[PDB]
Amino acid sequence: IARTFYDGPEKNYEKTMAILQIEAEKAELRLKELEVRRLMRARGDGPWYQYPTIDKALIDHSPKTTPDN
Amino acid sequence: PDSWDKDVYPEPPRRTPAPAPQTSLPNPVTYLTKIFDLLVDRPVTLAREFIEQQHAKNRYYYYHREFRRVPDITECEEKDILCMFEAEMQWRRDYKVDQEIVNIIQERLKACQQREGESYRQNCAKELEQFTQVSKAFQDRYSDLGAHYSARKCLAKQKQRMLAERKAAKEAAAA
Ligand SMILES: CCCCCCCCCCCCCCCCC[C@@H](O)O[C@H](CO[C@H](O)CCCCCCCCCCCCCCC)COP(=O)(O)OCC[N+](C)(C)C
Repeated sequence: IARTFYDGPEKNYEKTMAILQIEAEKAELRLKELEVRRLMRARGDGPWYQYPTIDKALIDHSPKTTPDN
Repeated sequence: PDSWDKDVYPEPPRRTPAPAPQTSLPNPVTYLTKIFDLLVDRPVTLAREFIEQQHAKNRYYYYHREFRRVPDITECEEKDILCMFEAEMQWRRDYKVDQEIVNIIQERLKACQQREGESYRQNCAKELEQFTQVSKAFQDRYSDLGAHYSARKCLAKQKQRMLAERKAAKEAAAA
């Protein structure tokens, strides 16, 4: 029965090791992403949560019929 | 027989007295046991001899599996999942082996109680003492961990006991 239907314990052991490594890395990445989201939304100094401002290319830099703009 | 180790499961030298007939009457037990021998023990012996002859023509082996020692839970970092996994498996194997040790000791105790008959209260003192020691050690190691036990909870229990013992020793030193 063992020879026909089942493998040795090492296969399940090392597959468990691989699964545990993947899951632990995913958990750490989730916590890191939450912290990064919090910091980026608080400071606004990252790529995320960038809200539009007025384009400076819309300004007319011409004499304006009055010396003081 | 040679199937089991006689030091792990010891027995006394088995002193039995010789028959001392005091009556001219015959012994029905001896006559009945001769009949039982000739009528039961011989055909069974022949069947076993045939079966063993068949077995000897096909001799193959199986082996006891060997496990090396991996680092314990004490040498594992807090979130290192792989080392914790290996240590937890080793701890569970050790727990099973300890249970079997207790089982062996209990078997010795029960066998001695049956063997000694009316003198068991005095003649089983050593087995009772061995069981007391093993039971105390096992209870210290594993009791009250509850369901969902692990190596970490066992380590926490041992640390708590060590702290209590160190405090008691230092307080007795100040006496
Ligand atoms: C001989 C008498 C004394 C001993 C009797 C023992 C009784 C055993 C027979 C009963 C069957 C046991 C249940 C089957 C469960 C096994 C399913 C699965 O786990 O096994 C697969 C194996 O597949 C097998 O083909 C299972 C087939 C069993 C299906 C049962 C069908 C019976 C139906 C009855 C039909 C009879 C006639 C019908 C007339 C209409 C594994 O696939 P694999 O990926 O390789 O695994 C790798 C492991 N290796 C490396 C060891 C190979």
